[PDB]
Amino acid sequence: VLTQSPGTLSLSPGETAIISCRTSQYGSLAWYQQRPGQAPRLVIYSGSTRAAGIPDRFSGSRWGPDYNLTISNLESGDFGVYYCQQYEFFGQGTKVQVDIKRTVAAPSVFIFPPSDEQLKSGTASVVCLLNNFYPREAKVQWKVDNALQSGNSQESVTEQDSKDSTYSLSSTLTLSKADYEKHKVYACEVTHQGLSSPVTKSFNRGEC
Amino acid sequence: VWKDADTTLFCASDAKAHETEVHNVWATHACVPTDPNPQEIHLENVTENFNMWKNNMVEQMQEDVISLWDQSLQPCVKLTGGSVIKQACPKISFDPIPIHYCTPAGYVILKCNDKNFNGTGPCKNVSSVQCTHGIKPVVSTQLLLNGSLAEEEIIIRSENLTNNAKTIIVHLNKSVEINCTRPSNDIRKAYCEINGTKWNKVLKQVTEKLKEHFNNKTIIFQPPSGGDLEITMHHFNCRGEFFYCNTTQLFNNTCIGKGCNGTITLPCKIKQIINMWQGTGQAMYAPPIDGKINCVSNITGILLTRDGGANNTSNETFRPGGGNIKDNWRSELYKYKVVQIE
Amino acid sequence: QVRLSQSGGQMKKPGDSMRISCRASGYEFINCPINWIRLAPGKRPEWMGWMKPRYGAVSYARQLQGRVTMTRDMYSETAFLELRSLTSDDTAVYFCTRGKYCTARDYYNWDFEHWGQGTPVTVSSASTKGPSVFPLAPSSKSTSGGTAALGCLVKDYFPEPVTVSWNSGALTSGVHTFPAVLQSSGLYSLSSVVTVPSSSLGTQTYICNVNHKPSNTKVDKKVEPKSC
Ligand SMILES: *[C@@H]1O[C@H](CO)[C@@H](O)[C@H](O)[C@H]1NC(C)=O
Ligand SMILES: *[C@@H]1O[C@H](CO)[C@@H](O)[C@H](O)[C@H]1NC(C)=O
Ligand SMILES: *[C@@H]1O[C@H](CO)[C@@H](O)[C@H](O)[C@H]1NC(C)=O
Ligand SMILES: *[C@@H]1O[C@H](CO)[C@@H](O)[C@H](O)[C@H]1NC(C)=O
Ligand SMILES: *[C@@H]1O[C@H](CO)[C@@H](O)[C@H](O)[C@H]1NC(C)=O
Ligand SMILES: *[C@@H]1O[C@H](CO)[C@@H](O)[C@H](O)[C@H]1NC(C)=O
Ligand SMILES: *[C@@H]1O[C@H](CO)[C@@H](O)[C@H](O)[C@H]1NC(C)=O
Ligand SMILES: *[C@@H]1O[C@H](CO)[C@@H](O)[C@H](O)[C@H]1NC(C)=O
Ligand SMILES: *[C@@H]1O[C@H](CO)[C@@H](O)[C@H](O)[C@H]1NC(C)=O
Ligand SMILES: *[C@@H]1O[C@H](CO)[C@@H](O)[C@H](O)[C@H]1NC(C)=O
Repeated sequence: VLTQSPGTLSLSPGETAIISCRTSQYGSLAWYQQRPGQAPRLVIYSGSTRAAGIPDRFSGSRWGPDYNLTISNLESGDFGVYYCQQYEFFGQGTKVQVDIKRTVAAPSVFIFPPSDEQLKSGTASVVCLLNNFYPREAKVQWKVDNALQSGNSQESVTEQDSKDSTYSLSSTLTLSKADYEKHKVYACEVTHQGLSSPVTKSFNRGEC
Repeated sequence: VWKDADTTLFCASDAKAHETEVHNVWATHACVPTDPNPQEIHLENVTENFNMWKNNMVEQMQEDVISLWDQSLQPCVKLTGGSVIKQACPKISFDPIPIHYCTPAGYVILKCNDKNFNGTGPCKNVSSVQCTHGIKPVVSTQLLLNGSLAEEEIIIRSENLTNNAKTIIVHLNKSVEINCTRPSNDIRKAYCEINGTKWNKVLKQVTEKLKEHFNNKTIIFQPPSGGDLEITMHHFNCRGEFFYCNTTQLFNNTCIGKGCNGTITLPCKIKQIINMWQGTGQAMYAPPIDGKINCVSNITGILLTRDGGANNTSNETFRPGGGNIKDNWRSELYKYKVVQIE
Repeated sequence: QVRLSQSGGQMKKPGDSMRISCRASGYEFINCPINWIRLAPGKRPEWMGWMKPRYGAVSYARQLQGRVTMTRDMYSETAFLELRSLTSDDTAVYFCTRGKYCTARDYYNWDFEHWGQGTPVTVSSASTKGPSVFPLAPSSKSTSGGTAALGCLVKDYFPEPVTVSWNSGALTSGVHTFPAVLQSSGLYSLSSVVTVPSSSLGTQTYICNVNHKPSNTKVDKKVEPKSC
């Protein structure tokens, strides 16, 4: 009933965070801020009323069912997770994390078939590596015999590298041994600002 | 020309000087005699907004009933604030009488006359009066007793149905008697009788009204989730004795879906250690009087709470509520508001 | 000044019950409800229920009906929470809250200005399970002027954490060890990778060292190109 977006914002100090919440029901909407290792704090209530202690850099707006929290001139204390709320309902949350600017860098893409050692176990894991890219935003889609896959992959992302300011991501596709041997072509498709078109790395099961 | 304002109301009643009954004695010193010829002026082409949940008449009635109980139903022991107060607690004559609330000079009461008025919003037929109708200060939980009935259909009342923290008042258009009794010769054991045929039909109508407010979802009743006995059970005072009646049978979802027809008998018990609704603490009273203790009341309303939570089910669950006695006064004062003439 | 102080964190096993308290001060305790909200990293904050001190009236979230009990002590102005039949899904930080607007005559429950400092509760089995370590092999043809990726997949261990080094810590450049993920099975897995010159694949040996202290497991795995 409360749809908060986006999931993650990667921003530099001085920039502005724009966080939106779609509702479908009737009631006053609130926004909370949770700093790392701290209790959540009331930022906004009743759509746009700033709580006590909240600077005017925070502002709430509403267009139809869409509520927006905008945080201008980001400071250190502003980073953390934000939640919208209506009665007992809360949004999924938006993580606003510190990003250090650098030039755009395309990811190097690598795909890994399941090990023979693992295929003895009865399960198969296919790994896709997105190495050293910027900015953080990247889409990974799995295809098996050119069919879009959903619900059988998990991703993990590294913290921004302290030296070259890049990110890395790994996506793991997990299938049963039986379901794996049913198909031939395994592919991960990567879209990123640093690529003029989406890049696909793939292998044909069996052949080396 | 007038505006919404608040003031110090005075009270009127038909209390008798020869009565030793508690409410009568209080009203004798606190109220004036009623007007034999009350005046009501029907206002034409006048639409006014009302809000029963923000009516300060309610706050003054609350002060009066507290003062009445404090000056009368004195406990043998008053356990509050860590300290212990021991007073004299003689048996009394207890029977609530109707009480009228009226405005002083410069102020007038506006009365909503829309038959389907739900408590908030605009009202088409508005009249002008100096006093309210006679309201009995009946203190109870879960069930509203001896009150006024809704004119046309059953009316659902809430400050905001979408808010599970807000109490729901169900206003009945047909009263259903409840007959509670403590027979002579365990002296603290009692019971209430209810005609299961009338109740289950009324209850069925309540669920159909609730369907209208909740998108035709399945309406389910459940016993309270927890709390003190005063609210997990039907709590009320009869003849000076505090009754605690179990209402699990009054909310039988099976009987509103055969065999349920007949007479419902609720298990009751008269307690001596009670939690005071004045928000004070615990009070200890004397053992119940001998003889047949009995009082017959009209169930005219129901206090409900609605279940919440991050769910997606197609049923709404309601449970008998109460505990905030100010809500009892809201259920009768809902159609009145005080305005000031210039 | 309104304050809410909660009891200390605790560790539980599946099946257990947990009990936490929240002591309130700085206002008239009976005037407004107390709520319980639990935050779990990655999940939406969840409202568990409210409790009105007056008569101890309660309202529990539907999905927690039967497992949860909220009570209060009037004298010490303390609210209590009990949650039974704990499972992994109950691992969270638990907060008590109270609305911003609260007078003797009226309140609005939901604008949570006041939060307790939070009570972390972890619910996990005492059992442990060591990782399965599978190689992530480079490629087939060695390009003499390019870089190759390799690593090892560290799968199905419990509980956290595992650590990975390469060649006993001699190899650090270009190493990425990813944050673990929690699989449907209730078990964790992660990957550790490293990019290396493709010309070293026939010369240099690459071993990933996996450490998992809870199961007392240390495993070394040699990652080499598949022969064909
Ligand atoms: C119902 O609640 C909303 C906010 O939740 C409030 O704006 C509105 O005025 C309320 N309605 C009434 C009739 O009080
Ligand atoms: C409201 O108006 C109608 C039409 O004049 C009248 O008959 C009715 O009695 C009024 N309601 C009350 C409660 O007096
Ligand atoms: C009462 O009527 C008003 C005015 O139409 C409406 O806004 C409100 O939702 C109604 N309340 C209930 C409980 O039906
Ligand atoms: C109880 O209800 C009957 C009608 O059902 C009514 O005549 C009687 O006056 C009511 N008793 C009260 C209000 O005390
Ligand atoms: C009471 O209202 C219900 C609708 O909720 C209606 O079906 C019933 O006929 C009414 N009772 C009367 C008019 O006596
Ligand atoms: C109430 O019940 C008692 C027995 O439980 C009975 O003697 C009495 O007549 C009843 N009163 C009425 C008015 O039905
Ligand atoms: C219950 O009330 C109905 C009328 O609604 C009446 O006909 C019936 O006799 C009553 N039942 C008993 C057991 O007295
Ligand atoms: C009410 O009575 C029912 C009858 O079975 C019982 O199960 C329930 O525990 C009682 N409720 C309370 C609060 O005692
Ligand atoms: C509802 O009625 C049925 C049939 O008379 C009965 O068996 C059941 O115990 C009742 N439910 C209650 C009393 O909650
Ligand atoms: C309701 O009124 C009747 C008489 O009208 C009285 O006998 C009964 O005790 C009253 N009920 C309560 C709970 O005060």
